[PDB]
Order: sequence, then structure tokens, then C-alpha cells
Amino acid sequence: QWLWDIIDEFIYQFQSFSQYRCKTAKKSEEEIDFLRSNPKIWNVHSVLNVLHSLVDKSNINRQLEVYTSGGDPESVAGEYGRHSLYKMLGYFSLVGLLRLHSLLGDYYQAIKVLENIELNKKSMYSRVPECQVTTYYYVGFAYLMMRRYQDAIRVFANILLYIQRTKSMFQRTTYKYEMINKQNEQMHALLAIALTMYPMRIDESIHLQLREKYGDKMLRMQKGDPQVYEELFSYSCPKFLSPVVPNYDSVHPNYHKEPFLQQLKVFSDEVQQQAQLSTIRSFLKLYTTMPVAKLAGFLDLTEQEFRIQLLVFKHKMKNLVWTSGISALDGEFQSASEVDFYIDKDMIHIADTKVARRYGDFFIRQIHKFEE
Amino acid sequence: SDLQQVGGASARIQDALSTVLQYAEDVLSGKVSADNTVGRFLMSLVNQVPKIVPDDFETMLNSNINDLLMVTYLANLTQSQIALNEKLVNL
Amino acid sequence: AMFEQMRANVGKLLKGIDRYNPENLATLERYVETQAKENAYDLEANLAVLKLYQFNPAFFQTTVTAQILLKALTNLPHTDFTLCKCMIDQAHQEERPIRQILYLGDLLETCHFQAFWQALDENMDLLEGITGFEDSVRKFICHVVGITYQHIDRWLLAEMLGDLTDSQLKMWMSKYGWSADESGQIFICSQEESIKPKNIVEKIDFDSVSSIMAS
Amino acid sequence: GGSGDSAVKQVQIDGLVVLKIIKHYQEEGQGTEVVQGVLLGLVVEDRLEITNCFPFPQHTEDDADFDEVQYQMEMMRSLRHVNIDHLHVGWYQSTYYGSFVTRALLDSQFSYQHAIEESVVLIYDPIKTAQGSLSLKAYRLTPKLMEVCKEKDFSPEALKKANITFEHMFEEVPIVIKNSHLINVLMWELEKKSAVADKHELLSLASSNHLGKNLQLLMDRVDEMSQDIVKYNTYMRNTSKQQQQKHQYQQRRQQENMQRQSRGEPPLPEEDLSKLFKPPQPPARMDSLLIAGQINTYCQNIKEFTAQNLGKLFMAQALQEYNN
Repeated sequence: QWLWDIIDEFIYQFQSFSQYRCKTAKKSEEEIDFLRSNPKIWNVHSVLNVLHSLVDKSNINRQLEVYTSGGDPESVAGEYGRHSLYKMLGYFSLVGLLRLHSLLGDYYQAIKVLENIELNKKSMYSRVPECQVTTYYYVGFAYLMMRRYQDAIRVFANILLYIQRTKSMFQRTTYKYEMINKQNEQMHALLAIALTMYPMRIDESIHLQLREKYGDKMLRMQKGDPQVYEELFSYSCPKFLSPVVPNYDSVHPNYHKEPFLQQLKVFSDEVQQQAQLSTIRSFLKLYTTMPVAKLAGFLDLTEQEFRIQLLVFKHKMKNLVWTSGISALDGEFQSASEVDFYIDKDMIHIADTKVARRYGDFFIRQIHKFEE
Repeated sequence: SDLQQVGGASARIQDALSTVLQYAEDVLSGKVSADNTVGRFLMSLVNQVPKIVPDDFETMLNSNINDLLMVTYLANLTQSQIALNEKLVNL
Repeated sequence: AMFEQMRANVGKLLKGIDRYNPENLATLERYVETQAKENAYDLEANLAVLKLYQFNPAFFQTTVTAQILLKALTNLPHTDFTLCKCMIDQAHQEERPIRQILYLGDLLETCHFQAFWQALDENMDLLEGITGFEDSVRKFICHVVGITYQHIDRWLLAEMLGDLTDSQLKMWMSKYGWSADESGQIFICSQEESIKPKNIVEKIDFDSVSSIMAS
Repeated sequence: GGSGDSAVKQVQIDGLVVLKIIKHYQEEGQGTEVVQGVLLGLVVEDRLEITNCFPFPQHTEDDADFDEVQYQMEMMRSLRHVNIDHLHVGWYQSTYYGSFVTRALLDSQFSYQHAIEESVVLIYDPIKTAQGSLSLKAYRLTPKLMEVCKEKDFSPEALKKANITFEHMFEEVPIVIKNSHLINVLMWELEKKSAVADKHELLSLASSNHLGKNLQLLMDRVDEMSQDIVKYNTYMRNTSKQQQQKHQYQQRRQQENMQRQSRGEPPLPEEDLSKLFKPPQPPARMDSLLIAGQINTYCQNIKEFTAQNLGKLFMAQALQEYNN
């Protein structure tokens, strides 16, 4: 008790709100202009909008926990409660934008992602900073999925910066905000490991204390001590298709046991080779075009014994991220060295100290005008 | 902004002046009052702007581009440090 | 000339209402059968099949799982084996020819082709059945070298490509706008194409900051 | 168009006013804040057209003691004989600083603006600001401050006036925009030192060729800034550390003393309850030091926005020009 009739209440009024929100959002504009007129408060039905989307994503996954096989919950939610509200007369608000967010909650959860084209196609509307922080949250995942870390890092540094003036402050994020920030820590830690030396992007979001933390963390993973491969994914296992968090752990039932084995077995595949490619590249770019003596003299740490040293290093040299080369009778082992500076980070941070003063002005200046 | 407009206006006087005193001697007998008067003052333009073509001095400047950014950054941060510190008086 | 027939069926499922339900493992099995015929790809096709296999591991096939695997592997260096194993569970990963072509993916997505085509079964139930597997994988083979490698040897290309000396070495060689180098290796592209630095042209960014600092 | 708050207009300083200013420019008082006169204008269409202003001579050997009003009373008699009456619509200085609002002179500016609300107070800037952005700063003081008068007082009339929160900087008016035709003959002086006696026009373009090349222009200014931001900023924060050594850190222990005694005795006083809560010296705000603290730190940042752009435009020019 204190679980199941609540599950019913939530999911019944979810699919009932899906009914009268799908039907009166397609052709007519009567409800539209009456919800404009009567409640000028443009708030409580941007609240309904997001709150129910979050508890829907959670509670249908709470029903999935029991109905693993031939399970109605995710089908009836994902098709009619998400994709019928998707195909809609694009309303003049953050309603149509939140419908495609509300389904992308499930479309990231269940990992059949490559109409990422259509997710950013259908909205020709103003992605509100409150909503575009969620877009970064949503799309950044789809580009760590596509085996492109070097430009998927471009998505997460800006949201853990939270630089785009985020405040609401009407129970709207909602009720799970610092856990969202903690998942944003997982994603920036993820895009730091196999990339450093390359960024030049663990400056802005992650700062010196928990930067050197995730430094010592990711570099001991890079050294080949997999305590951090272990810890990162041990505390990131549900974080890719979690409900919001599962209901209640007991002893007996096998149904509950399947979806957590499901989230283990399929995305443990992703992280095994993440830490492999990290440890393959780990070691520094010491010398440029090494002679075959210096090639083997560096494979003394990198990979020897003995035979098949050179040809397993070929397996380490064909990655799209390892520019090497072997000239035969010249006997020249060519290798690249991709560097970056640091002092070039003061171009829009300087505009941000300007807007930070203007922000320090805002709250106190309306106080002044209201008091006056 | 406007003393750079008149700095450009000076540079218009140069080009319109230098072109005609050239093309006058392309025709016949120009660069008379412009042989080693403006010819000396073309040399006087380039005496102190620009410097010959020294890329070592361009690096000196490119580090100048770093230190003004800093002078300018310190500048707009102490703008923030006005309301930041000085006005939590304002609560 | 069969993916011209079916892409309509693919696109109307692709943007449809029958991707989650145990309803549509019939038509996109047969579009990717056609993809296997004439070397066209679309992740969404097999994605909808592996989708309702994730939904309820009960309908999951074996040789059609190999059709998902091969057509995801043959289209390298695209990232398709990620969303293969993101739905193929340990429940699904312990049969044949599943766990064979799962390990073939472990080899191909990190480049281990000599050991692939060495311990490889010379012909599979699927090899010529899905025509273009050999060339498309061996296109990717030469691509990772051509992109991030300066000087390839004649023997080490032939060794890496798999169990060959000179003939198909020079076939895979000359077809890529490659030049022969003096007695004897292959020139694939520039040797100063090694370093590849794109951003140390910093410090001319007065313009972009000044844009705000006029006021 | 050029109205402030109810009474005031903008100022219009034609160039013939500017020249009696820069005669007593930054000399007869170089490192001495000479109040270089009172802006004798008049009230015409949208603008306080200044016509003639007289430089006030503070006893300037090394300091500035206020000289005779008999000077001002004969300079007004003097201007009345041939020119306008003493329609003082502001006062002006330069004087040895780049964009600073002097607090004691801001009180001289406040009572001036309480007397005549139609007033903007000029801060001239010659090349000492390093040229440099905003040279003529006709800075008037907030009318919401001129409302809560007098003046900015320290402990009382600080929280009260900073709940009213009158602005700190307000209405640095646009000065000299239009062909007023006072002009006339200094135009007719341009066409002659455009013409064959042109030796003097170049020598003004010389004050261009021995400005830059040699003058610490960034460094010595940044060193004087390197002195200003270490004393002024730490002191405001020493204020904003001493104020809540008293606001909370005291009232943390003041209520700790009060709450401990069960908040009084039933049958008697309530002796120590009346004794406890003795208000600290800054109970609220300290918004008198601080407002001009707002102004002068915001003024640090105009010098800083000066040291911003003055810089940039060399780094532009010498990366531009050099590169050929």
C-alpha cells in the first residue's frame, strides 16, 4: 500500500489529460483564446505542462518495472500519450516545444535516437533559456551516443555553467534539480576522460576543486587503474534511462529485477570501450617522427611482448584519433601532436561580468521602484 | 570612436594627395612641390607608422592584445564589484 | 532497385505510431533485406526491429539479428553498433550467429582486421548474401589509415587487410587516388598532414569583444 | 528632448567658452583640484547655452583656499557690462583626474542643485585622461537625492534614503551638438591655418606625435589605478565587514544575551531586557560613504572602460599598421 492506487491515479489522469490536450490542440482555437482571456497568469499551465511530463516519464517506468514483457504502459504512453501530442498544431507558446520535450524524455530513455533531425526540425519556435537548458540536457546525450565526444562536450559545459540566467521559481524544474546538476557532473566528467589533452573545455563548467578531483579521477582511469571506469559508470548506470528514480526495493519479486539488469547489460557495452580508448591514448606525445629504435623503445611501456607489439599498436593507431605513420627504407615512425593554449577564454566572460552587474542591478532596481 | 573617424579622415587626405602627386608625374612633370617635400613626409608617415615589417614586434603587440583584454577585463569586473559589494546595502 | 520500392514504407513507419508495439517486425526486416541487396543504409529501419525487441525480449530473431549486425557493421565509420548493443541485452547476446558478429563488431569498431580475417570463417551464412560487406568493411579499413596515418607499407596493408600479398593490395591501393612510393611502399596523402593543428591562430579577437566594448 | 527632472535642460558649451577654460586648463593648479569656475549659461531652447565663464582663482601656490566673492561679484558686474548677467547654470573643473565625482564637491554640487535645480556640473578632461573616452562630463547629481534633502546623512537618513534608493549617477547630459553661430570667426580662423600660414595646424597634429611614442600611458595610469583599487575597494569591504560585525555578528550575541534571560521577569522589570538591544554604531546600511562609494567605484570603471578602449585601438592599429 501507499504505492499502487497512487500509480493508477497518476497514470489514469495522465492519459485523460493526454485525451483533452491532444483533441483540443489540433484544429480549433476556442480553448486557446479562453485560456488567454480568463487566466492571464501564464504560469500554472506551464506548470501542468512540465510537472506531469516528469512524473509521466517516472511513473510509466515504475509500471514497466512490473510489466517488463508484453507491457502496455510504455506502448500506451510512448505512442498516444507522447506522439499524438507530438503531431499537433504548433501552438503560440512553450506548449508544442514542451510536447516534443515531454516525448524526448522517453525518446532519450528508450535509445532508438537518430530522428534527432526531427526533434530540432519540428520546433521553429523560440527555445526559451529555461527550455533550451533542457534542450542541451537532451541533445548533448544524443551526441555522446553518436561516437563524437570532441563536439558533444560543446553541449554540456554551457548547462553546468548555467550561464543563460536560469530562475523559475514557480515549481517548474522541478523537485529534482541538484540531481539534474549531479547528472550534468557525470556528463562533463564523461566528456573530459577520453578527450584531455584535447579540451580546453573543463575550464568553464567544472572549476579547480572538482576539476582536479575529476582530473585525479579520469587520469587514474587513463593510467589503466579501472577504479574510476568502475566508479563513474557504477554511479551513472540508471542515469541514461532511469524513471526519475525507481519506487521501492524489496526481496522476492523477479519482475522488478529485469529492467535494472536491462539498464546494466546494454550501456555497460558503451563504457567498456570508452575506458579502453581512454587507456589506449592515455600516454603523452613525447617525440614527433621517432626512428624504429625509439618506436620500439616507447612501445617498451606502450605495448611489447613481442610480436605482436607493432601490429597491436596498429590496432591502437587506427582510431580516427591517432595520426601515425611508418616509412620503410627511411625507417621513420611519424606521429602527430595536437596542442591547445589557455589564455583565450576572456572574450564573452568579459561580456558576462557586464551582464552580471546588470543582473545585480535588476532585483534591487525593481525593489527601489516598488518601494518608491 | 570619433577621433578614430578623423584619424581615418587624415588617411583619406594621404591617399587622395599621394595618388594625384604620383599620376601628375606619370603624365609629365608632377612631384614638383611633392618630390622631397611629401616624398620626405611619405618617409615621415612610415618613420613611425607602420614599423618596417617586424613580426617579432607583432608578437610584442599580440601580448599587448592580451594585457589590454586584462586591463579591460579588470575594468568591467570592478564595474560588477560596485553593486556586488557596495550594494548589499540595498536589501 | 528495391530500396526505391520500400523507402516509402520506411519513412511512414519512421515518422509513425507503430514503433513501440509488437506489430511491425515484418516490413523493416524486409527493407534491411533490400539494404543487404543494394548497399543503402538507414539506422531507423533495424532500430524499429531492435526497438520492439528491447520492449519485450520474446520475438528476438537470430539470422535477422545478423542482418541488423552486418548492415550496422558494413556502414563504418558511422556509429550503428552503439545502438545495436544499447538494445541487444545479455538475454539476446548468448546465441549464434549473434555472439560471433557481436565479436566481429568488437574487432571492426576499433580496427583489428588481420585477426578478424585470420580467425574469420572464410564464408558465413551471410557473407555474399549481404553483398558489399567485404568491400564496405575494407573501404573503412583503408579510410582510418588514409585519415589518421601518413605512410602505409605494402606488406602491412596486405597483412592488415587480410591473408594476401600483392594483387588485392594494389587493387585497394590504386583505387583511392593513391601513388606508389620508391621501392617500395604506398603514398596515401601528405606527411605534413600528420600534426593537424586547427586552433593556434588565436589573438586577433579584438573585433568580437570590442563589438560589445563600444559601450 | 534635453529635459532631466522638471526644472533642468542640457548644456551647450560653444568652443569660445571652452578656450577660457583651457587657458586655466591644468596650470595655476596642476596637481591641485582648481574649481575652474561657475558655468554662466542661459535658459534657451532645450539647452543651457554657456556664453562666457570666469575661472575662479583659489589661492594656488600648492593648495586651493577660497578667494574673494568680490572677484565673482566684479566678474558678474564685468560680464553684465558687455555680456549676459550671472546666470550660473552649473560649475566646472578639470581637474587632475580622469572621470571622478569628488564627494565634498558633490556636496557643493548638491546644495548648488538644491538652490538651482536647472544645473549640470562639468568635469573637463584634457589629454591627462590619456584620450580616452568622454572628455566633457556635465554630470548633474540625482534629483531623487535632491528630493531627500539634506543631504546623504551617515547612519540616519541612509537606510531611509536607500529604501528610497535615489540613483548614484544620473544625466551626464549631451553638451555641444549644433552650429550655434558664436562659432563664426574661429571657423574663419580654420580657413587661414588651413591656408598658407598652415605651420600651426600641423603643430596641433604634433601634439599627436609626442603623445603616444613615449608617454607610461597605460602603465603609470594602471599603477595609479593599482593604488586606487587596493585602498578604496578594501575600505568599502572593511565597511562591509565592520557593518555586519555589528548587523548580525553583534545581534547574534545581543539576542543570545537577551534570549538567555527568558525575555524578562513577571513580577518586576525586565531590567536587562531594557538594557539589552543597545543599537550598534552602524545599525543599518552606512549609505553615505557607500553611495559615493558606488559613484567612485563606478568611476574607477569609466577610467577602466577608458583603459579598456584606449588600449584596444593601439592593439588594433599597431597589429593593423605593423602588418605590411
